[PDB]
Amino acid sequence: DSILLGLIGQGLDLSRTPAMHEAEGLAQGRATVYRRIDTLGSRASGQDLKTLLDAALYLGFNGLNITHPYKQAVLPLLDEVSEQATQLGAVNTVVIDATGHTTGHNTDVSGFGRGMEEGLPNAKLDSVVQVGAGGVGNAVAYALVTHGVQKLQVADLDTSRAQALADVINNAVGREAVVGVDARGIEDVIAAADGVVNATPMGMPAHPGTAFDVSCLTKDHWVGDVVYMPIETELLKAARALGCETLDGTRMAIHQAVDAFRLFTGLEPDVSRMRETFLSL
Amino acid sequence: DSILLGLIGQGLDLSRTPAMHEAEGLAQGRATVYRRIDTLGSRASGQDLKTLLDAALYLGFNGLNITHPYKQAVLPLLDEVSEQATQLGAVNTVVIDATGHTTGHNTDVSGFGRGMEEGLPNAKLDSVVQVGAGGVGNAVAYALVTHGVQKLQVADLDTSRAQALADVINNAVGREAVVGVDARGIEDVIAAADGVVNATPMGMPAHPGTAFDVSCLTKDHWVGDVVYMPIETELLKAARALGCETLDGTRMAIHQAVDAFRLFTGLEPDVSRMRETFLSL
Repeated sequence: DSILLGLIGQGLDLSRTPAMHEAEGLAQGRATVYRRIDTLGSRASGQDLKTLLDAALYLGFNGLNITHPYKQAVLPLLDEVSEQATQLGAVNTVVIDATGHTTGHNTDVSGFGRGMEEGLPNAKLDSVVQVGAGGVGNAVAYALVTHGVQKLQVADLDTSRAQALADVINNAVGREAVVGVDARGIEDVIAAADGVVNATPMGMPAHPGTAFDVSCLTKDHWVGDVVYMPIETELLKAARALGCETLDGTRMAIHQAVDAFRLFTGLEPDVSRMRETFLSL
Repeated sequence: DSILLGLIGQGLDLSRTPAMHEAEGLAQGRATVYRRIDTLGSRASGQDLKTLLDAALYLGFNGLNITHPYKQAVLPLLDEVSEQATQLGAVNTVVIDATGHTTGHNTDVSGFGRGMEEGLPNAKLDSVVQVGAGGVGNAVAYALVTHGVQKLQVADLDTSRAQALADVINNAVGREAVVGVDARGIEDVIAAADGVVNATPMGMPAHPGTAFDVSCLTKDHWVGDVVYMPIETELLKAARALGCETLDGTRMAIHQAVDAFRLFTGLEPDVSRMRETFLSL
């Protein structure tokens, strides 16, 4: 039976997610279409999230991903939501069952967590700094503290954003795992930490540079980056030069799709194939 | 680029159209999903036609087919309608362009016409009787009189339905091509005609039998049938026994999809492949 999926969000032209799902469905013998549903684009602009979700239900979609700015807004519209997505307050994956009812999940969390396992298997996790509370920073922080990080300091230009994220995560896990810290002087905090993750767009071609002064890194740090365009960000280059273990941004981006594909289809995805597709774009 | 299509109508479980489009898209190197959008089914029940059409636009469909009960209702909702579909007052094919605008066509007409060319190439067309004005009977009648039939007599249980169809067709072609005739005593009219087409559901397993007494046929008649479940209807069996040339119902059903696929995709469909898919279900 053919598989029909889509992604509801804004500014979706460069998403690698549609190609990953289309190729893997086909590799498993199932014709698969995965449509961008971009509310800045030529088809869905100006439509409400509920309209688009309902449309997917009526027209036989088997699942959706959800991205900015709808990952929090979508929760109340869904029939069921996983406890993890419920506690984070964000859903990136919606499974649509035969009768058009919906279950929300968050594979950004599971995907980053898998990335940590795959790419940082020996990393010291006692104390970690995350720079950036926006984008997928919420899922990243949640994954960090549920995959071994004892103390996470989250810095954002907007201190209130970092504190809000800290409160959400701490409530979800039931301990004071996360503390908001000032972005100014974050270098000193990183220097004392075991690892640091960039969750800002810094490093992308339209946001060149690094979110902090990389001279504060030492060889003993590990460094992670959410940015995967480019794969080798200035931050990760600087970390690698020192001999730091690194976690690049492709791992989360691939694994969120691996986990979503499994949820959408009940098939076991081939990670290496989905990684190949991801890198080919 | 992957292709996304659907069919809006009621009672669509046994449609062979989705499989034909999915297989041909894939045969041409394009992952293709074709969804039933059945307003008696588990996803789209109770939704208005406009809601479903708009949904297709927003979620990136490249085209739709339309069937009962929406082929006339859909016209005013479309941005452009072919002159042929306009004159018949019925659309079965909607091409959705990049900006989400719509062009209506009728490939039931073109499909039956192609069936006549392919299956009745030597047939005498001066005088033809069509039994049934419902279902695709409107498209069939239009095709008949635009592909060489000089006089078409359309009989229906509901005489007003046959007369309404006659008026539509005559207006479309600009001559008195069609006349409504009584269903009672239709045997005498058929006996005097060159050919007869069944456009009722008679012959299907839930409507067994024939729409008229086949003893009125002679070897010189040709006989056509809209029914393709079964392919060899009691009517067509009786015609074949006499040595009549016959036109079975698979030709229209396949060619409407051939022509729609070309319209949806700009690709030249392989008729033999689509016929193979059709017969395999």
